[PDB]
Amino acid sequence: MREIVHIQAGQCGNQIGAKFWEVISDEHGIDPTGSYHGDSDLQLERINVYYNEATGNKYVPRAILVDLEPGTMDSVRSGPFGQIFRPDNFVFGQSGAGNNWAKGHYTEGAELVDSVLDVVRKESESCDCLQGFQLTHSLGGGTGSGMGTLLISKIREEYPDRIMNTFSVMPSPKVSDTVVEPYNATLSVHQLVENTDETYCIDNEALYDICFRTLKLTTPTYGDLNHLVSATMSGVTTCLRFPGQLNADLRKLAVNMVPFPRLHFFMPGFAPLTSQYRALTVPELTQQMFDSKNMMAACDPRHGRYLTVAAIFRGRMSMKEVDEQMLNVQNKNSSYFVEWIPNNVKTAVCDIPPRGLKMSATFIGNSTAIQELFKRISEQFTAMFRRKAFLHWYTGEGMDEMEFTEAESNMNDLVSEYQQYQDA
Amino acid sequence: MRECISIHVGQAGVQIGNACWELYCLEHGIQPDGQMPSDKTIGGGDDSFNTFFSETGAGKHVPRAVFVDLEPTVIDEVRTGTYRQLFHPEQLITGKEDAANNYARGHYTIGKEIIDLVLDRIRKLADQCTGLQGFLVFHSFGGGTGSGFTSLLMERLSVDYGKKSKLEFSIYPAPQVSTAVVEPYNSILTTHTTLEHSDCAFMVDNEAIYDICRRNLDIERPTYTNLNRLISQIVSSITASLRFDGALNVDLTEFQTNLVPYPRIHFPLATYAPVISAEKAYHEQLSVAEITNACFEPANQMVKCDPRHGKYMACCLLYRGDVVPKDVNAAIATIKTKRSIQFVDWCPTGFKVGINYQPPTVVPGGDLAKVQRAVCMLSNTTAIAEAWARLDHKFDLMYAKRAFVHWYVGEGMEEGEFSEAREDMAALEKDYEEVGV
Amino acid sequence: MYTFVVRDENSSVYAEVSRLLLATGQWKRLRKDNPRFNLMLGERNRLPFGRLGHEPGLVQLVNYYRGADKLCRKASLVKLIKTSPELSESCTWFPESYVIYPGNVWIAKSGILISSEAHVIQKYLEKPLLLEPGHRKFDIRSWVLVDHLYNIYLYREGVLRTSSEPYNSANFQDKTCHLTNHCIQKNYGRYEEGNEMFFEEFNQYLMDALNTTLENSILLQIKHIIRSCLMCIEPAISTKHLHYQSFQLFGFDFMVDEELKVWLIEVNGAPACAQKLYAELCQGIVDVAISSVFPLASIFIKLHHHHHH
Amino acid sequence: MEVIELNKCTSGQSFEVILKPPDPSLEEIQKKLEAAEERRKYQEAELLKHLAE
Ligand SMILES: Nc1nc2c(ncn2[C@@H]2O[C@H](COP(=O)(O)OP(=O)(O)OP(=O)(O)O)[C@@H](O)[C@H]2O)c(=O)[nH]1
Ligand SMILES: Nc1ncnc2c1ncn2[C@@H]1O[C@H](COP(=O)(O)OP(=O)(O)CP(=O)(O)O)[C@@H](O)[C@H]1O
Ligand SMILES: Nc1nc2c(ncn2[C@@H]2O[C@H](COP(=O)(O)OP(=O)(O)O)[C@@H](O)[C@H]2O)c(=O)[nH]1
Ligand SMILES: COc1cc([C@H]2C(C#N)=C(N)Oc3c2ccc(N)c3N)cc(Br)c1OC
Ligand SMILES: [Ca+2]
Ligand SMILES: [Mg+2]
Ligand SMILES: [Mg+2]
Repeated sequence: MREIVHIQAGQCGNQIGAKFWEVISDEHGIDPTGSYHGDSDLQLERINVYYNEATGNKYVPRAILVDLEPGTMDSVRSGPFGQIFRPDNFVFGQSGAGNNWAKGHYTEGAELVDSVLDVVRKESESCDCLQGFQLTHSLGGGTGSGMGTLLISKIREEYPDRIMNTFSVMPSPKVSDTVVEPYNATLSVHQLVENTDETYCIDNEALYDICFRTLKLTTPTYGDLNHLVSATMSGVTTCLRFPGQLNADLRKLAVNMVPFPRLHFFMPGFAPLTSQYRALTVPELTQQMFDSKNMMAACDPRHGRYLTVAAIFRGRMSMKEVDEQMLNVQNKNSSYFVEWIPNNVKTAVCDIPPRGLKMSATFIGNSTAIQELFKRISEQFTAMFRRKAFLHWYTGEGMDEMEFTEAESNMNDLVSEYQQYQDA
Repeated sequence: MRECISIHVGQAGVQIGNACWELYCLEHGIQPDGQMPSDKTIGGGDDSFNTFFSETGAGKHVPRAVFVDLEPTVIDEVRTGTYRQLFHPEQLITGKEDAANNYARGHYTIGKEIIDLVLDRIRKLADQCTGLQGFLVFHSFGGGTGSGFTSLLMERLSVDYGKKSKLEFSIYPAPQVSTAVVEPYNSILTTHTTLEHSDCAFMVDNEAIYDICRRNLDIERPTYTNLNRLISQIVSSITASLRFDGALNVDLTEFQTNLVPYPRIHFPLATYAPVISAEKAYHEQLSVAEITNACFEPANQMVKCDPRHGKYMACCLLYRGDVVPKDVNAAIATIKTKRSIQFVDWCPTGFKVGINYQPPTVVPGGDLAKVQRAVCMLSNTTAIAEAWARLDHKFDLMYAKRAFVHWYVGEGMEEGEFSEAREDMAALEKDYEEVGV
Repeated sequence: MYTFVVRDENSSVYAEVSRLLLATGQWKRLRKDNPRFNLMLGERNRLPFGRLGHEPGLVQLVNYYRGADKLCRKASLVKLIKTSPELSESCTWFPESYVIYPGNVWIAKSGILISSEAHVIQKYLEKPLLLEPGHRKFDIRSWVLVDHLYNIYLYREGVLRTSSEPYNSANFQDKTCHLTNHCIQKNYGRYEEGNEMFFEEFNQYLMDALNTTLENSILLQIKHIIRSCLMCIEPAISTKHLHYQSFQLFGFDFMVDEELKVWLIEVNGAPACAQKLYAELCQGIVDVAISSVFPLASIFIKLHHHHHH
Repeated sequence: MEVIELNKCTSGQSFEVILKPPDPSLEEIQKKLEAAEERRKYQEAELLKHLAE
């Protein structure tokens, strides 16, 4: 259980996907040409998880780069770390998906999916022990959403026994490309409830609010939102990437976090929220990573209960002080955990801090309060679908209304299922 | 003499294995390369220590050990570590994919595809034995491999060695040093499936050991290394009688006779004293009276429970160091008056005593100070049922909601195996209460 | 903020201890099955002591001593007094009691048979002490609080549970003059309110009719019997060096005979506090047994006597 | 309190002190290991059938 295959699909997928490779490459001491120049040996002990070793002692991300249009992928090559990616692993169409799920999933996307799978297969073949896949994408457009979910379906057919992990950016009217975002996101969630083991809900509403309210940025850009996303992605992959004493993998993440197969949508958290000089104290990190204002999914965790929780502290600190602070919230806020999963909070500590910060915490919560995110997309869906508004973009690609009713129903079902366990 | 085979399953099994074999080698004067200078019979022997070590012509002393882990990272540290020359690679068995803290995946899925191979390496060891006694099996309750693969081996050992004794050293799960949320599930399942296959089981609560390391060794945050060096001392006390000259607990059969009259109720409580910090500048050495008394303090038990609220079926006192019987009896007299040591009506209120004049060996640069005398008590007390109740209650809070069950069913295991395993454990709790009140 | 749970409904005393605890602003009550408490206020039967003291980062207290049942059942009290060297078979302050399983007047109990003909048979006190005017029987009830360090605290307020009918020699079957409970007696309240005389008035009656005080005539013997009983079982039930901690409120029941000798009748493991007194006692429980272990932001006489021999 | 069965040697001594007197077959295992692989293969069939739809 060692190699992870990373897929990044569409504009958002390839943008947050690009940042992640810039951030971890710098943590593992890999340079914009793929040459090691670090100091610590810790930086190479589990490098194999995210990198292939090539000729000349080069490190090549196990990264596949997908888009139906050539634009954003020429931007990745242009961009600061663009030379590190295996060139045979860029796969792109010409016509784009135009924010149309049906085009991603069923027409334009169908034509391209087979040639992405071939690159996936190629990466899977020269893997000593594949743990599975992590995909970066938005649910709000056509390619990341529609073609990303088509790929997930096809990877599961060919690899039923490997783990499927997503970083899934939810759309917000506060960062809106188009009115059809709730449509593309509802169709995409149905796919994600059936065919992923773990999904990190990166809510664009949350990223915006954190940038406006709790960071005093009046006009947040995708650059600002993505800074928070790449910090979270660095955080939640720390234990996959570095030794040790946890030695985590994607299956053990799944077994420990998901008590019911459908309830695998994680509320990620980060502390301290940046865009410092004073390092935070362990109690500050602890209070902040459990605070609403620090979650990357716009949900009130006081409206729900935590089923499971994983926390990763980075820097130099007493594990004793981490333990004490992690038991202090559990023993003084027991109402907001379920009594019927004993010892449901797990803490881990890594000595290597992220770039800039001296100590940081990353939160991963399977909270029933995630329902508020799905209900919000449901309501934006119903407000259009009840007048069949903007459907013709989807019927014109061969979709029926039926398939919209089905995706509406499966998302209201997911919301009830979260409700069930909030009152139990 | 009669040979014993030690099987270490999972990370806990294997790391505890390493500590035990480190200590045995120091106790017997065997070096990391496996040469035993004090041993005058070269290429063989029917000495007591030969029950645990085989011998080669070139004069190497080789543990009668099998190490099994479904993943390689932990047994790889044995292969590349201080005691690499000691073991034969055929004894160190690793898969690739671990059980991901899943009983079902350790038993049914990844189990079925490695059992036949382990049994074969076990059989090669049995074939170098003149008169095999049976097996010492080290494992966690909590790991998918420790739980699931262990219970599969114990079924196949029962079939392939019906005559032979099977003893367990089991690590009972503790939230303070815990891997997975599903340890309760894995713990019940492996108990149910191992119950009828095990003759005597020595449970160590990781909570009890962790606290003994906090309280008595002044370690803020104890590590598996600290825990394992202490556990290996208790394990050595218990197995001393198999590896040295004496007349108490001399073969595996006698462990059952002396400690388990009622065969399902076969979990003896280990109590150990004294545990003294090596950092500790000034230490007044404890007497026989003081260390015997320490055996009835719950804070020194391998499992936290109250022996005052339950009945004894057996009590063995295993002394190491400067101890003579008159001091032992004087101590037992004093303590009878001052304490609540109720036995069952159909058992003699009696202590079986073993003394070995060699004090405990400590690992150099270890945490445990050298002492003039130490003792390990083995009481079969119904009070240990407290550990079953605690574990069973945790199982019930999660199973009531079928939480994580789908992870086990997804490997071919049925829901019913859970209720079945839990009913067996409900029966064991009742067995303990009839006998205990 | 500390945390507690309730698992005893009928408990009037821990109803009030719960109420006082909430109304403090530093104590949240949780649901009955929530494992992360500081204090448990536990059920009368089958209390799961095995589960206590295993929760990391939590010091756990419970309001019962495990094995204190042996002092509280009639069947085991008798057996405890007959088989303990510290309370001998020839113990001066326990009425001769016997166990056979399903002046020579006796009484049987666990429907109460008093005859010479006909559970535990007990020597019945043919000549007890009678309050004038009345020629009528009573029983004294003292509330004792054993904390986590096994300090023994007597509450300075007890109470008499009086009859209201002339006690009778030849008439045994009749149950309102012989037996001086509270439930069987509800001439109800003719002489004193609710059949409940208190320590001030009983100290006065004694001074006027018997010239002695309550301290001298009765309370010295009470303090000896409470001390004898709880120091007997201290080795069995003490939670010193244990992974959880116990306290418990006990109610001791006593009789006074004509020559002013104090006998022990029963020890009550889940006792009911008298209506007027609840306020003071329940605040005491909290001050001494609970705030001692869980500090925030004397109504008790402490029992100890080390005579050197 | 009577000290019985005392045995001495040069490494130590042992004695008893008394205060007061008073498995299924290979067939059945390979059977149920296979019944669970048949439940495991069915579940994976049902999954492929559903992905074909
Ligand atoms: N005392 C002690 N307990 C250990 C040790 N290693 C693991 N444990 C405990 O064992 C349980 C976890 O099981 P492991 O032995 O790590 O798992 P495994 O058998 O390797 O199984 P998988 O990795 O799940 O395939 C937890 O209760 C841990 O606290 C160790 O070296 N010493
Ligand atoms: N040996 C004896 N001599 C005289 N009176 C006795 C007696 N034994 C019992 N009694 C009387 O009967 C009553 C006994 O009540 P008992 O203690 O048997 O049960 P109970 O349920 O009332 C316990 P509690 O009163 O503490 O709630 C007392 O009021 C007492 O006067
Ligand atoms: N956080 C974040 N969101 C993005 C980014 N780019 C686009 N989005 C969002 O993603 C959705 C549009 O999807 P996009 O990835 O551009 O569509 P596709 O390229 O056709 O898959 C909308 O909800 C946008 O607000 C980005 O770089 N970061
Ligand atoms: C603390 O960070 C992570 C935890 C886990 C996952 C896991 C692994 N590997 C272990 N063994 O147990 C848990 C785990 C998660 C939650 C809980 N409650 C538990 N017990 C996986 C990863 Br990846 C972690 O880092 C992100
Ligand atoms: Ca030899
Ligand atoms: Mg766009
Ligand atoms: Mg393991």
